[PDB]
Amino acid sequence: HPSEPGVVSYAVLGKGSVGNIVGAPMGWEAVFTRPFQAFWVELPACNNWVDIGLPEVYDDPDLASFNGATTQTSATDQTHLVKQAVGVFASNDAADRAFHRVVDRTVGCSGQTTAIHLDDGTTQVWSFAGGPSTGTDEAWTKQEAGTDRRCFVQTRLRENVLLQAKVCQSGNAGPAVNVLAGAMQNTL
Amino acid sequence: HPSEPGVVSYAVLGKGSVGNIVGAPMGWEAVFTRPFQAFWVELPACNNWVDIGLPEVYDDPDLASFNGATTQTSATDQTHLVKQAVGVFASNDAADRAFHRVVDRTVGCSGQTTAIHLDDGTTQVWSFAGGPSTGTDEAWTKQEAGTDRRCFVQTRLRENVLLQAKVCQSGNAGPAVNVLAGAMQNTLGK
Amino acid sequence: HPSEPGVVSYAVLGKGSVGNIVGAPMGWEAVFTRPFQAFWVELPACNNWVDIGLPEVYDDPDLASFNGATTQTSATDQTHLVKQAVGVFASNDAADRAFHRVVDRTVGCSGQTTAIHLDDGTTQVWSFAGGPSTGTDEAWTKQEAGTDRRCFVQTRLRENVLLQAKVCQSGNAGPAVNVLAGAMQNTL
Amino acid sequence: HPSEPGVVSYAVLGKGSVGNIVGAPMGWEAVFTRPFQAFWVELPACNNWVDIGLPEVYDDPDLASFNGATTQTSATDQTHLVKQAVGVFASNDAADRAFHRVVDRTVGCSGQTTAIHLDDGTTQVWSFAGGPSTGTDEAWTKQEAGTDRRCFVQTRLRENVLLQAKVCQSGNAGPAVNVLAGAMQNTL
Amino acid sequence: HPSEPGVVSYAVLGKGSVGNIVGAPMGWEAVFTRPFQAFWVELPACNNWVDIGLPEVYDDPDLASFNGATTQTSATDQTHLVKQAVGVFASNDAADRAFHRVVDRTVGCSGQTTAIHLDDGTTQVWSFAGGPSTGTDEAWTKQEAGTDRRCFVQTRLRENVLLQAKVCQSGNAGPAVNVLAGAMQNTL
Amino acid sequence: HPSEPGVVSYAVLGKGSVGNIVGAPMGWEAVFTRPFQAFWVELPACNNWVDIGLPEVYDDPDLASFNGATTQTSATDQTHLVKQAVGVFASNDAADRAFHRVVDRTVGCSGQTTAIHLDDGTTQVWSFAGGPSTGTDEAWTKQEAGTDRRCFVQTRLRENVLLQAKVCQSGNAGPAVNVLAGAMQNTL
Amino acid sequence: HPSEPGVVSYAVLGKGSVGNIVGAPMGWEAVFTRPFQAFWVELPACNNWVDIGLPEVYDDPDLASFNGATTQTSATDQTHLVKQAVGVFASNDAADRAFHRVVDRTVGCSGQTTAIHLDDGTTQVWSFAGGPSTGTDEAWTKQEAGTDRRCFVQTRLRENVLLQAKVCQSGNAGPAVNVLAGAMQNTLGKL
Repeated sequence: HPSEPGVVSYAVLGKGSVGNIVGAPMGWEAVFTRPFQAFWVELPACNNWVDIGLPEVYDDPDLASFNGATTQTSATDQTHLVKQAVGVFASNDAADRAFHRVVDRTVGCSGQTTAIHLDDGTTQVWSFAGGPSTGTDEAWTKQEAGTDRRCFVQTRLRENVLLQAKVCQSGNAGPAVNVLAGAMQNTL
Repeated sequence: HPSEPGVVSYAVLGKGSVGNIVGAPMGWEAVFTRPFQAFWVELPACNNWVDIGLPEVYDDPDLASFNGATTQTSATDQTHLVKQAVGVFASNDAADRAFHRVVDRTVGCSGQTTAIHLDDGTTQVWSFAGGPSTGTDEAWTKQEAGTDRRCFVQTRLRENVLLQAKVCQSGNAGPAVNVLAGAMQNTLGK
Repeated sequence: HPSEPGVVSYAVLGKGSVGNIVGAPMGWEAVFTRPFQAFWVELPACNNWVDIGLPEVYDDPDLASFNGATTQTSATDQTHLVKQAVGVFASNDAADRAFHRVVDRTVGCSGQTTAIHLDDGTTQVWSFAGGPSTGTDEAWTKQEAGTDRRCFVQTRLRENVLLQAKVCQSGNAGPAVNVLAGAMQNTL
Repeated sequence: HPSEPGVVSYAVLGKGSVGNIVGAPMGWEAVFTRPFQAFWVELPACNNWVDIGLPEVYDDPDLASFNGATTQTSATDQTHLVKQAVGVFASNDAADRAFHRVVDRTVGCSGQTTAIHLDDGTTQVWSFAGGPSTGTDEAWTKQEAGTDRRCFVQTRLRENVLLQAKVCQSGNAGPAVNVLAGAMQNTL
Repeated sequence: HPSEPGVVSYAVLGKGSVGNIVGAPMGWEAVFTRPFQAFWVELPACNNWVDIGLPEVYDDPDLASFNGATTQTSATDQTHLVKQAVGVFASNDAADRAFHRVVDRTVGCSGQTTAIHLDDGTTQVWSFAGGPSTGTDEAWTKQEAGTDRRCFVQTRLRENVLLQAKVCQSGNAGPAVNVLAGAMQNTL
Repeated sequence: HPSEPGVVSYAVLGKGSVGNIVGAPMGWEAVFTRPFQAFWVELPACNNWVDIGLPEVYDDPDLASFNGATTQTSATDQTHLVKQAVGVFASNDAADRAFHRVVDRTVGCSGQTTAIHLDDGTTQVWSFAGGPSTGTDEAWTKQEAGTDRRCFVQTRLRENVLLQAKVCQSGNAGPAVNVLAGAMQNTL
Repeated sequence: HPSEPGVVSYAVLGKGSVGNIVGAPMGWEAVFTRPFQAFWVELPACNNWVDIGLPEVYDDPDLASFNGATTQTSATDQTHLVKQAVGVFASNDAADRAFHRVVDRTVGCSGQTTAIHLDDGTTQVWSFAGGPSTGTDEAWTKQEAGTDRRCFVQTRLRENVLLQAKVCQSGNAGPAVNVLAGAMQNTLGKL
């Protein structure tokens, strides 16, 4: 149905629940109520794969409500970095267009490596690739160059809602992000 | 069935409930037990579309009870501004007249822009536009000039009750206000 | 059935319940356990329509129990003024006579305006107007001359019980006093 | 079936319950565990109608248990004065004899006025009048001369238990004492 | 069935329960875990009727457990004096012998008056009188010479248990001791 | 089903439950998690009958878990002294051998008197006497010389569990220890 | 049904539960969120039998989540020492390879005795001995040379989860480790 705008406040899981999905302690979280982009990427086709909850994707006249949260192991530690973003739109078409602003504008990014200049002044190099995608689903993976750290991301279009879930950690975040995305979707 | 005068105290939702409807934190609220107008508008036709719970609309010898509340993000923040007003009338006709005091007096306001002078001293310019309206429902949307901020409002005439729900925020407050209006209406069965 | 004397203590609703009936905050109440008249009226026919719980009406050798309470918005605020009085009589006849001390002695008060001299020294002017009255019910409404303030009053004779309910406010207290009178009656 | 001695401690109702029966506040009570007489009457036939819980009535070799309580509006207020007395006897005959010590010894007290000299030194004049009396029930009313104050009393013989209930107040205590006597009898 | 040794701790009722049985306030109690005799009697046949929980009766190689408690109105007040004693024996025969140390040794005590010299130095005269006695029950009543104060006692042999209940008061403790003995027996 | 190692922590009853089995106050206890011997005996055949929870009996490479507790009236009172020991073994045979380390090594001890030198420096003389013993049960009773004090003990082999229960008191601890043993066994 | 990564946080039992399994007081515990090896062994074939939750066994690009905890009688007492390690893998194969990294690399450790040099500086000598092992189970027992102290260990492969449970004490920890391994396995029925 037209998921009521109130779902965004429940669809973003707390640090406690995030911890019991990734299977590790998560002591620090920061809730963001407005879409932000705290970077710029050299290869501009990868922009909408770098991070989730981006103005470019979510900012729209028909955006009813938006809520997200960045979760970490501690304030100082990034062993696990999880991010969630949920936007409710007035119409299904408004959400469908926001979903396609991710899939259409990230053609060519798959299999490329580019630099990402953060607002704090730092620079990082990430290798983007893969991502099994249907009409309503778009996944992808970004690997930090010169480490075994990988971020698995899922973007789900469910009627008038656009879910985005990101899980960063060594090994394989694939199973974790899929559970997190599904856990968020259940609140709708 | 007509609602009893008591429903007004339950029909106005708290800041917690309002927060869960809009989908954002709402820390500040202020309950008003008497209809009030804290502004004057340049184009006077738009008067009864500028705000809700107005004495012009609700003050009547057949007003049995009235209750409302303004809710905000914080005391110093208006990212979300929600307002509610519920009035119970002695008769269905008394309420129907109070409803028509909104629809009749706001003809021509649709599609216009006007400045609004607030009691605190500030001035804001809002572009109005009429929404869907049946015999027992009147919805309109007002947009602040220069910004992406919009207030969606719903006025509902339910037997001997007149509901009013306003939700102000960037993007589309259309779904949010409809949930709030419906949530207020459900308590009339109590 | 005949009501037991004990109902008077339950039949007079507290400020919390009175508030929920009128639909406004009621912070101040004062219980009175004895019929009392703290005024005299110029047109003496209006006496028993000025106020409720009057010695003239209730005081009788067959008065078993009596209770009442005046309720206000605050101690210093009269936006809403509610008053209740309940009296249980030894016989149905004794109560029926007490009821007829309200209807018979208030002939010629309907449609009149008279001054009311309060014990505290103040004087007020109220215009009286008789309402619907059956054999077991007597409703009247009094309006303070030069204001939109009106008091709707209901007097109900239920077997051996005499209920009196008053609700004073701007607008229309007609619905509110009917809910109050009914709520007081349900306790019997 | 014949009540156990333990009932006396439950058959005497507290000030809270007594207040709810008379329909007025009762803030002061005083439990007495032994029958006493704190007076003497001029016309000696009226002795056992003056008060309840009297040694003359209850004192018996077959008295199993006894309990009573005087209840008032407050310590300094006698608007309502309620008294209860319950005695359990070893045999039904012991209780029946104790019942007949009230009915037989108060012949020629009905319709008389007499003075009652209290232990504290005071004197009061009361006018007695017999009420409805079966084989197991004896009711009577005493009225204080020169006031509207009347005391309705009920003595009930139930199996091996003798109940006594007194309610003193202006107006009619008749309904109130019958409720009290009935409420006391239920606990058996 | 033969009771377990543990019943003694539940079979002795607290002052609260004893108060509800006699139907009067009981504020003071003292639990004794060992049989004692704090007196000697002139006519020595009456020894085992003077008191309960006596070493002469209960002290046996086959005594598994024992518990008792003396209860009073207060530390200073003896209006009601109640005493309980419960002994569990290894075999039914041991308990039966203990019961017969009460019935056999108290032949010729019935209808006699004798002095009783207490440990504290005081002396008291009591008139004894045997009550109904089957094979498993032995009831007797003792009266303090001069006063209307009587103690009704019951001794009950229930399998491998020996109960003793005493209730002292003016009037008739007969009903009260039977309820107590019955209440103690139910805990088995 | 062969009892899990965990049972030992629940099979040992606390001072509250021990008090309700012996039917007397038990204020002091001390839990021991390791088999100990805090004495030596002159006639060394009686070693495994002197006390329970002995290293000689329980210590074994197939001992899975062990728990026990000594309970007394108070820290300075031994009117009642209760002791419990529970050992779970890896196999039924390991427990069966540990059971026979009691029955085999105590031949000739029955009907003998011997002195027991305690670790605290005291000496006590006890007379031993064997009781009923099947293939899975071994009961004995030791009597402190020159007193009526006796300790009834029960060793029970239940599958892969070896229970030991001791109750010390004047009179007969026989019924008390059989209840305690059974109470410990039910937790398996 | 491949167990979700989250199970690791519930599959590692607390000191209270562990105390009820071994049947003795367990006052001290320390949770470890990452596989770690705080020792080196002289005979290197015994490496993956010395301890549990070892990087060599668990560390893999398909390791989804890992959690474990060491439990003791007290901070200063080791009468009972219990260790648990649970790792969830992205596939059943990734977990099956991690299981075989224990069974394949500990051939010729059975019946041997070797010294073990701990990071804190201490040394301990342990006599190892292989136990019953199926395709999805690998049990072994190690005994501290010169004491009656023995550690029974179970390694269980359950779909995409690798369980490891160690119970150390005098007498026989065989029953206790089977209860603990079983208790940890029951929590894998949780979504």
